[PDB]
Amino acid sequence: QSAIDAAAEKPSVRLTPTMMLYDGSHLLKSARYLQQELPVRIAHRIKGFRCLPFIIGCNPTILHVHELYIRAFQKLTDFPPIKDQADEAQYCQLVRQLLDDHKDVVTLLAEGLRESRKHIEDEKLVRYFLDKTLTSRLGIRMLATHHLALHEDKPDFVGIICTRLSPKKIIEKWVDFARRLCEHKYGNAPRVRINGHVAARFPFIPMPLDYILPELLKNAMRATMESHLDTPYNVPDVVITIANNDVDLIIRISDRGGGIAHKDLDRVMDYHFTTAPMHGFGFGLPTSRAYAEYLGGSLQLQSLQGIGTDVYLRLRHID
Amino acid sequence: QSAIDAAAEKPSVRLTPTMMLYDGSHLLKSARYLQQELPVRIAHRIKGFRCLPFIIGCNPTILHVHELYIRAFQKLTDFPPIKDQADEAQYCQLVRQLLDDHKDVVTLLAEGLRESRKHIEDEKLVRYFLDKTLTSRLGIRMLATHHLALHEDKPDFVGIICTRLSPKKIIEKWVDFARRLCEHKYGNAPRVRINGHVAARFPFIPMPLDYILPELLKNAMRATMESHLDTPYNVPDVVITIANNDVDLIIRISDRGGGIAHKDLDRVMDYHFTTAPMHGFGFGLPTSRAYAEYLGGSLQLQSLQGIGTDVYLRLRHID
Ligand SMILES: Nc1ncnc2c1ncn2[C@@H]1O[C@H](COP(=O)(O)OP(=O)(O)O)[C@@H](O)[C@H]1O
Ligand SMILES: Nc1ncnc2c1ncn2[C@@H]1O[C@H](COP(=O)(O)OP(=O)(O)O)[C@@H](O)[C@H]1O
Ligand SMILES: O=C(O)c1sc2cc(F)sc2c1Cl
Ligand SMILES: O=C(O)c1sc2cc(F)sc2c1Cl
Ligand SMILES: [K+]
Ligand SMILES: [K+]
Ligand SMILES: [Mg+2]
Ligand SMILES: [Mg+2]
Repeated sequence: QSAIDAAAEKPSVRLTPTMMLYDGSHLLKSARYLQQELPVRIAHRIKGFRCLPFIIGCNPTILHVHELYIRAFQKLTDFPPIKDQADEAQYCQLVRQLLDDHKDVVTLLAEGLRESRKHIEDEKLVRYFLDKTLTSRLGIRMLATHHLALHEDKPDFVGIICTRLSPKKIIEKWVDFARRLCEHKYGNAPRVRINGHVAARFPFIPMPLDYILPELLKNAMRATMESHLDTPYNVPDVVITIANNDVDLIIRISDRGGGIAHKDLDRVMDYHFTTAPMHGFGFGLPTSRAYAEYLGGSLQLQSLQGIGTDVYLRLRHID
Repeated sequence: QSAIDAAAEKPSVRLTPTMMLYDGSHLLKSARYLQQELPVRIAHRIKGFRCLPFIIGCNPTILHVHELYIRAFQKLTDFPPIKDQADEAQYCQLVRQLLDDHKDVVTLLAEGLRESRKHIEDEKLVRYFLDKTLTSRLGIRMLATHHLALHEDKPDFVGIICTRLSPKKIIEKWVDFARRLCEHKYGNAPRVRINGHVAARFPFIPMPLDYILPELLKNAMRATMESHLDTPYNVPDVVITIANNDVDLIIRISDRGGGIAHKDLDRVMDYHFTTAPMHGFGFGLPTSRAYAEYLGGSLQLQSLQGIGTDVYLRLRHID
């Protein structure tokens, strides 16, 4: 479509998490902003699918995701200008439907690429496509969820921004989730100890942490159980340190799971790479790093082969 | 001198720590090897001084070190071929004298460069000169000390190679040294806990660890005391983890000393850089990294601003 070609050239206007902390006229300004911003971001994704190597773009699962993005651009651009609160309520129902229609895009992309990637000349190309597609999708989802959340009245929240986020509380929520998955598979899970700036509270968007934290915790718990198959009733603790400063929030997850082997170290950050249904599909580590870098931070690993691994998640503060 | 020009072109023949684990005829073969190898390594250092920027090479302290290296090449090349045990005993006395004559070369280089570096166009140049000079000097010293040590009969030692090196024991020797320096300055020192592969024993050359370990321990202890000036009677422990695998030995030193600030992070590995007589002269960190890389390993830092720093020393095993 020619409409897609016009918007794929338009530059995306990035919204700062600080800018987001800005009658009902504010919901209209937000919906109108979204209606200008979303089609441009969708069009840049469509350009990405059009630029995929022919043999990969031809995959029926990859074609399905490409078609979904075209459909999202069509539905968003065909929506009439939002003049009043009634149009704004209709818009919310469309954004909510598109949020659900695209809930499994990461799963579908992994399936489509799984076999087709093995037929290409550039290994770096698929990593670039996934880093760009998944981080842009995360940005689209945060914008969409923020607008819908501006209608709710949660205490300590302005849309998706938590004004008093406690890292200890959000880590504990995901430790409980990971211990349950771990206990279901092994009958036992490593005890998690949290130290450092346990009392820290500050404005923050939980959404990225809601993806990254269960991933890293599942990895630390699985490694601990797999390295202690001979004593599953006596496994070492996972230790989490919170460090909070004016520049960034640092979360260190240290495990005693044997470390990442020297042979595997240069492949752990590749998509699809896994040494394994509790783990995933080899997307946890590369996706979490792309998300952290997209949000002005980083994801770094330090392997102590024979002992364990320290993972450092760094996320920039809201200004 | 023209003799220096001829040997500065000759390639150095690197001796593997494994090759070193090879009547009195073996001392002669070693002294004869040294007599061919040392002048070439000394000549490459002289070439380095000749290539220093004119304003830096002119410094009287830098000129003194340049002259010392010329003198070492002259004395080693003028020494007559070693035919017997008597010539070999005379050679040992010269190597021992040169080891003492050059004991302070790192101190003299730091002094000479301290002011003169501030008059140059290439910042990277001084780092390259120091990394190359200090690591080559370390290689010269290990060769010289190994030959002299082949005359001694220490149990568990073939020259300078320890056949059953315990990382826990060598770390404890340097923890005692650092706690004494720390207790003398503050009246108290952080307690050091050692965990991981505490029972590990393997062939290893202690000499590089004898430089790196007191440096990193002095840094961890100083940072802990400087960050707890309000409670000097209650400071947090320094935690050392030993990880031993077939490829390398990893030693992690974790402190609760507040971390390395974001402003200072990109300068801590520069020579002369210090935030400070117990510390040194800003050479500890860059020298330790150059030494670790020279020996097929690495020195990496992870800063948790507001909490502490984790330092990872990795050293390749003897094959
Ligand atoms: N804490 C850890 N300890 C040991 N191995 C780990 C750890 N974290 C990650 N790994 C390794 O990295 C591989 C890839 O990780 P990831 O991308 O998250 O996908 P998956 O969870 O599906 O295996 C894992 O299969 C595992 O071998
Ligand atoms: N463990 C640590 N914690 C905090 N700061 C550290 C640590 N290790 C090194 N540093 C910082 O790095 C700087 C440079 O270190 P170094 O090169 O070893 O020289 P020096 O010991 O003379 O200060 C120190 O002055 C200090 O600010
Ligand atoms: O890929 C996604 O996850 C999503 S969620 C969403 C909501 C919209 F309004 S468009 C859109 C897209 Cl394209
Ligand atoms: O710079 C040094 O530390 C040394 S020690 C030593 C022993 C020798 F035989 S030459 C020589 C040099 Cl050049
Ligand atoms: K992976
Ligand atoms: K320094
Ligand atoms: Mg995972
Ligand atoms: Mg030091």
